[PDB]
Amino acid sequence: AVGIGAVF
Amino acid sequence: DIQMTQSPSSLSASVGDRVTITCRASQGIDNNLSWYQQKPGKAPMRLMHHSSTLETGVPSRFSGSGSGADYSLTISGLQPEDVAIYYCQQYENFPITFGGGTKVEIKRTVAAPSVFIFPPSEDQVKSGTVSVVCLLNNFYPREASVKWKVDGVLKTGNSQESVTEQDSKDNTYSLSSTLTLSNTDYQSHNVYACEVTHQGLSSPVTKSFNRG
Repeated sequence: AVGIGAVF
Repeated sequence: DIQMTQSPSSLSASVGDRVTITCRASQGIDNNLSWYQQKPGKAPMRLMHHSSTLETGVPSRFSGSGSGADYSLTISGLQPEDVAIYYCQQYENFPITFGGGTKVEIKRTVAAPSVFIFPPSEDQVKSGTVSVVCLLNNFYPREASVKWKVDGVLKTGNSQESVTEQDSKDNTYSLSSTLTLSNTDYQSHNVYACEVTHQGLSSPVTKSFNRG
């Protein structure tokens, strides 16, 4: 996922 | 990119109804979906993310479901303040993409418009162009008929109408009809009237004024 769903 | 298709494009339902909006993605988005609400005049605000996880302070009447490429937003008990455009959004991939939106309007009881007529000020008269304004205030449903009358003859070529968005508290509409004429044409006629027919009116209502 990207945006608010990005994972670091 | 990922295409988002929302259905229906518009809907109207009474307060307390259960309404459902669907969003289909062109490919599976693995529940990476948000629902946003945009009230009239305002920026969108998010109702939920991950297709079903409500944001803090979002009323429990809002719920989300679905999987893969098919998702739905349900309003369980529509409220008067729910007048808005609702959008889905995918964040599975860049670019972020939104659905085309679903406009939600409230059905309510018939309310007759209050009718007013506004003669042009004489600043307007000095200007070269004159505008006569007829206002239909706080009515439901949206559909109404406005006729312009100039010394008893109908003048509908040079009028234009504008309608507000549905009010978020009383769920009514307001409407302006503006008749535009030259000063010489305006001062060559004597009495101006607007005649309004609407479901809430037992008989047509006409409002009038005498020039000079």
